[PDB]
Amino acid sequence: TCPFYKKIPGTGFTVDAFQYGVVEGCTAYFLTHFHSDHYAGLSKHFTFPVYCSEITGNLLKNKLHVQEQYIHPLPLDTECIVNGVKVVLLDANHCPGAVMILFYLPNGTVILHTGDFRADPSMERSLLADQKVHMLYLDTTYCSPEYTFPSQQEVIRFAINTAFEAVTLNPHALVVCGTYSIGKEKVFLAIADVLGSKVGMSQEKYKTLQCLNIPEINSLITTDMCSSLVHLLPMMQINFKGLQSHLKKCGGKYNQILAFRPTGWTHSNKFTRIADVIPQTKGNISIYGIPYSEHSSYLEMKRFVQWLKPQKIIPTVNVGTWKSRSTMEKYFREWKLEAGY
Ligand code: NI
Repeated sequence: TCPFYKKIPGTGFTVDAFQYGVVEGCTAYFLTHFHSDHYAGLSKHFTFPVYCSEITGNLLKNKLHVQEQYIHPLPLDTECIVNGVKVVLLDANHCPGAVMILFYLPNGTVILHTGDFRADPSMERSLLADQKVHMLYLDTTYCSPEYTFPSQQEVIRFAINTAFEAVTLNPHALVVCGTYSIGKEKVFLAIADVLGSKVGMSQEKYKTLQCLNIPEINSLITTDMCSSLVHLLPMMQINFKGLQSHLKKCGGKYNQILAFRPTGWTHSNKFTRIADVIPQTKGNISIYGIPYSEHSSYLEMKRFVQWLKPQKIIPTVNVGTWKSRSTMEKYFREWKLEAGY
């Protein structure tokens, strides 16, 4: 059964609610982004209207085979009427195709559902500037002050400089980047650009990237692993055994691997600056964990909420324990007392 924080009151709508069967009263199912915890339950046998971005709809059609007649793509930054209710989709600064949804309820209430997002000051000049929001359904993944990490631009600067140094010292080094979902594509694309290479990958991952509307993608990626010196592998293979095994397959073209594991936050963030990050090394294999986040830090979340000044907040992440829920409620009240709303 569908939980309350996935339902939009006063409408026939749900958000990210495909794992509960037929939801009673639902006339339109919104999907914020193509991550498995959110799309859980969708397939070629789904027969209700799905509303989403163009990129999410390309993924639904090619990867899950949902039939075309049930996919309803909406442009971003554009007022649209769905089943008699005005909605807007906004860029969530998460993975490709990810959106926030503004719902203008028939009674005058305005609701923002962030989906998954990485808050940014540029959102203060979107269509959000123009009116009040009564209720905020918020991605609270990192809602605690210990969750610190650098900007995505600092993280990519570190990765590019690390890779370029290593391969210039040793032209026979291979670079490998882990992946298990869409998102974080700048990590492997930036590294391949500095090295003058295409990115090599499986047919399955090439297919997924071809759905993303990235400019000039045919110039950037390939399934011909032999022509490429940046390879993508599943995240599970990014360890000493998996990387050893991969280097065997390359026919003595290479004699060293440098590998990246983009994670979210890890508690090595509570001590170390990005500049000071070191790898784990065994023999001719070195593995860097790099804190590339597609979710808000605590400080970015707090800035966004204090600017928006919602009347009520409904968390959408960390909702399963009493301790988590209590901690998040404390911070929401601090923020409100500090800013005066
Ligand atoms: Ni996500």
